[PDB]
Amino acid sequence: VIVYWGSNPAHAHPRHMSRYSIFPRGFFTGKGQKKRTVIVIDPRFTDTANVADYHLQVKQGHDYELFNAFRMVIHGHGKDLPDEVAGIKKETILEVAEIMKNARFGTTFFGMGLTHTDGRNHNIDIAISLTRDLNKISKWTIMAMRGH
Amino acid sequence: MHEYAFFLGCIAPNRYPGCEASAIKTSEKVGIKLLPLKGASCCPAPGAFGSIDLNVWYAMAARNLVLAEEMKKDIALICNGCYKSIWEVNHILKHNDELRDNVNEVLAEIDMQFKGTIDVWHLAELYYDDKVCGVQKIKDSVTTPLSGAKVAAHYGCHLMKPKKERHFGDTENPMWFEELIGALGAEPIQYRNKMQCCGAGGGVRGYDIVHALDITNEKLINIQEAGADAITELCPFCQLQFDRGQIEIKEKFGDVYNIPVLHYNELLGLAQGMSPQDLALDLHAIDCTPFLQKVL
Amino acid sequence: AFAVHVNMERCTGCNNCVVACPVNALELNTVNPSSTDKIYKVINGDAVILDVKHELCAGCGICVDACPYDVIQLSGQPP
Amino acid sequence: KTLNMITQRAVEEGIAMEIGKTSRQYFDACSIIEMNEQDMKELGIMKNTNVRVKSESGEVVVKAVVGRQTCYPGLCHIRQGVWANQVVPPRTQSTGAPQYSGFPVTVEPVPNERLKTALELVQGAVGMWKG
Amino acid sequence: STLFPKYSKTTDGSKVIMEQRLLQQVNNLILDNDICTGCGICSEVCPEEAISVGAVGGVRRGLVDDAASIHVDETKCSYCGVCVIMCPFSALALKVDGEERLPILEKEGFPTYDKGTAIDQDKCVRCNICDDVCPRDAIDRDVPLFEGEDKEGLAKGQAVELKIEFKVDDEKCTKCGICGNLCEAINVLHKPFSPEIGKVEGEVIWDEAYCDGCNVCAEACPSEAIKVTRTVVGQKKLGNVNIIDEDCCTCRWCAINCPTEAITVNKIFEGEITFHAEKCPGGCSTCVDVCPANAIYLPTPKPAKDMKGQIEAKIAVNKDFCILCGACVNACPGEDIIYLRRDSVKIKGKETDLFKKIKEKLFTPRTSKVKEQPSLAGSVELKAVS
Ligand SMILES: Nc1nc2c(c(=O)[nH]1)N[C@H]1C(S)=C(S)[C@@H](COP(=O)(O)OP(=O)(O)OC[C@H]3O[C@@H](n4cnc5c(=O)[nH]c(N)nc54)[C@H](O)[C@@H]3O)O[C@H]1N2
Ligand code: SF4
Ligand code: SF4
Ligand code: SF4
Ligand code: SF4
Ligand code: SF4
Ligand code: SF4
Ligand code: SF4
Ligand code: SF4
Ligand code: SF4
Ligand code: SF4
Repeated sequence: VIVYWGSNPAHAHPRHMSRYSIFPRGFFTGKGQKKRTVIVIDPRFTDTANVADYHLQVKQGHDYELFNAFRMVIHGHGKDLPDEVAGIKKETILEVAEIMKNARFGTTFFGMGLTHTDGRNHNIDIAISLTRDLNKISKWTIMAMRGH
Repeated sequence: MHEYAFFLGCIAPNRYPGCEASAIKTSEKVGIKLLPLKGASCCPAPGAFGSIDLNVWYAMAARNLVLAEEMKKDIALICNGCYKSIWEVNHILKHNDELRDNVNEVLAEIDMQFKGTIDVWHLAELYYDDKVCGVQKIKDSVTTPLSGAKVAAHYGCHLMKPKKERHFGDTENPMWFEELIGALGAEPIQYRNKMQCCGAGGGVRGYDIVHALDITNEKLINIQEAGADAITELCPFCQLQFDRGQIEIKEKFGDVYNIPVLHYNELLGLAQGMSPQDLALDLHAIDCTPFLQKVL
Repeated sequence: AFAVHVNMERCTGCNNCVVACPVNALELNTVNPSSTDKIYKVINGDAVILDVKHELCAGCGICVDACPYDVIQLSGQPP
Repeated sequence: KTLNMITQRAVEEGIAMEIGKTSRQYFDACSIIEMNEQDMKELGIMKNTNVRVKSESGEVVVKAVVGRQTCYPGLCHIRQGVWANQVVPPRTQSTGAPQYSGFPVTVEPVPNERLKTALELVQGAVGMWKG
Repeated sequence: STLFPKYSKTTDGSKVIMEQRLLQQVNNLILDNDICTGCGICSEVCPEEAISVGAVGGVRRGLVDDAASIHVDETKCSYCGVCVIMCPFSALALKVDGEERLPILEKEGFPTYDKGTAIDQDKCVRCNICDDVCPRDAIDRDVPLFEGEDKEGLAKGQAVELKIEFKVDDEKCTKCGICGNLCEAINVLHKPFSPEIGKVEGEVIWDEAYCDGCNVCAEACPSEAIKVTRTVVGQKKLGNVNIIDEDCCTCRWCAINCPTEAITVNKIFEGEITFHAEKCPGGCSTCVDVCPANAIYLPTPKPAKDMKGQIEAKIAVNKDFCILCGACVNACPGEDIIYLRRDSVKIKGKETDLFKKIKEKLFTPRTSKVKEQPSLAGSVELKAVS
């Protein structure tokens, strides 16, 4: 599973997808893209979202509430979510969360969507908390989309 | 990036400068480089000047040709009348020896010789050719769809006729210019007698304005009946006729159409994202604002 | 044996049309590779189709579905 | 009207800067608003026309276009660069990262006004505009 | 020249309509591009060699617009209609004047496929599995829709034939609305209140068409007035389930998965298909995307602590569901991952020399190919296996 939270590899890092994340056929991923689930979260419908298989079009600035929703789902009593969170609908939240739980080895990438909005570092550290929580039942690894 | 000398006759630079500006910008966006012609003048306008004196028509067109000959480049044009003058005098003087001789001993008084080494192209012809930018390349360059607009094409007469003297094929119902408008995303419509003259050629525009305007009004009636929202054209003469003549028709007759008239280069600029201010659409007699509301 | 056309004007060199083509993936990713010819290679930042004579494509649509900013048009009709 | 706004990247923008920060390519690539079609209609902005983007920490005249990357109703976007940073507010929230994405702004359709080049913008903000 | 043999080929929406005009007689070979599956059983069979196969994967995925799965040279086609009879999923139709009309069948000059569908309505139970698993939209469960997903077809309690009796104590009917303030069967009518009596008095009316053995309203009665009972009369089978026969493709999915073995389908083709998994270049699930009968799968990667040194296969097939169509072979961009060979077509109608030729054409083994010849660019050419 690959999550591009608040990032846009197609225009920021062009050959990121074709070199490291999605399209290369690895060793344990010989089937290539076709067994990778790509989730892209950002308010725009970016080119990364075009290539993706999911898209969680979130209100700009509400990523903290989104992360908190995900983490309540993961911690188990996700029924206490409101009807919708950050513009994202609870059933879609549960869908993506189930995929994340069942991931054999996940990876989250983040960028300006998290480091340049309200709660600059608290967005990132709630993301890191989410990763540390997911490593309870799966293997998940945050990773920052460094620029230069 | 192919390079051509840009002839730029009288009406585009001095009445519709947005046409030439969009020509340069859009041609550069596709793989074409339009170089200024150094001291070019009026192509001796084929009607108003050929009707007076064919020998001075030949001499002035040959001078315009030898400017680009010294530049060592191929002429590119955006006017059907300028195409007639430049291309046809080039073709005639490439084959008629006594006319070469006469023009050369006229030009020798200004230290200048014609040898016939270059070729003349219309910009729409280049946009249509496949070696140079093709229809697919135009479609690629288009960034604003211009969808949901009915657009009527006026071919003009001096580009395609007579077919025994040109190489563009059928003159009865050509569709090549309709493909360039379809590339932009606008749907080209067909109207009655689409190959009719606009009426401005041959100096009739000046000699008998009512006669010329009646010929134009026949076209405008057919185009409105079809349901066009603009008229694309490949000639600044025809654009001037369809633009001024709508106002003169509104005053001399009682007919109102308010149909914007745009050069194909202006539509190509609109498709590629140029601004209406950067195209100087405020310099047309007929307001383009309804068409802009539709396509924007 | 179809024909693919790449709009050079909006190609970014992303190389996800090269990596995703299943005819390109034949050489290094197959047991006993059959054919080692390649449709695309990104030369000077844009995807160039070496398959000039339209002999290797199979109209799969993996490359059209891969390019992030649609720029590859697949022609299913004889060239 | 309040019209929340973000500032982000584009390949044409990266291409442009590596051609050169003072180049026509950079001008064309960065002087751009990419807003929603519904918002453009509601405000009254003609496609491909200059517009006045005026936040609490500045102002800039920028071309107004529509972007493929579909901004939902109520969002704006400038490709990052000279023009965007003419209007970005400097608030950092004690983190050193200015509010580069998510600041309110008002948009006023103002055609017939030119765009300011990169050199003119910066050298005139500082007071060095010789030309 | 002469004009009136007007040959036209128009793409009217999703139907590619291929036509031959005369003054009063027309000929319309109509291909429904939403049902074509990219098999070539229309190109192998064409007596006049006009139908060619196009970008199967792209068209079947939606990424191609200016073409269909197949191209028919309507100048060469003879409008025999052999393609319409021999297409397993009926995505080709012949209309002579304005009506679907097959002269060769009208004269009995050609056998037809024996899909042999049937659903013994004395065994089917209105289950929903056969409609759910059927890859092609071709199983019709004619069944009133009960409370599941809709308003009751008859009622939850009339989906079964039961026997129930309800009785009350007029002696203890306080006539509070609780009995019908719960069930939709109980409707209490309070006839108008008049000081004559100075009391409340009405009636409790119970309808069979809505009850159940729920018995909640017995104790929802404040005063104990109510009683009830139940049991089934045999069998219910409300409606019928049967197979559309011009759409079914002999997959055996619904027969293999029917709960009561009430479906009788026989595959039209017989043979064997093999997948050399070690030659699939990974991320090319075109075969999976274009298989009509969804026989193909990507074998799911095992978890860790379960791989046991065997890594995974890249592609495989289910011979139980493969119908030997050929879309997989026509779509694969690989070299020889797939091997297809049909051995026997099952028909009704006697035979013909033409049909023996068509059998010989359909029964030659085939496999994919890379780098076919350029002179035929725009179509598919497979490998002839010895
Ligand atoms: N061509 C080009 N490439 C570059 C750069 C360049 O300037 N030009 N810059 C380089 C450098 S310096 C950088 S740091 C990297 C970084 O580049 P990235 O980290 O990948 O981020 P961006 O490209 O700016 O796009 C960020 C995405 O997050 C979305 N977003 C905005 N607000 C929010 C929000 O509140 N929530 C969520 N979930 N998403 C939001 C934005 O819409 C955008 O889609 O790129 C590098 N690559
Ligand atoms: S259609 Fe398939 S085989 Fe052809 S170039 Fe694209 S990915 Fe390669
Ligand atoms: S995937 Fe698209 S953008 Fe990337 S190199 Fe290929 S054609 Fe160009
Ligand atoms: S389903 Fe197969 S046989 Fe029928 S028309 Fe389509 S390609 Fe031909
Ligand atoms: S109708 Fe007969 S000749 Fe025409 S395409 Fe079908 S099989 Fe071929
Ligand atoms: S699967 Fe069998 S039992 Fe169930 S509805 Fe279909 S035919 Fe009837
Ligand atoms: S709830 Fe009981 S007491 Fe009331 S009307 Fe019904 S049966 Fe009579
Ligand atoms: S037994 Fe149940 S279903 Fe029947 S009338 Fe009473 S409450 Fe209603
Ligand atoms: S027999 Fe197979 S193909 Fe036919 S309807 Fe039943 S499940 Fe579908
Ligand atoms: S698995 Fe069988 S049904 Fe599916 S495409 Fe291959 S031959 Fe056709
Ligand atoms: S069998 Fe063909 S379609 Fe399937 S993965 Fe291999 S090459 Fe791709």
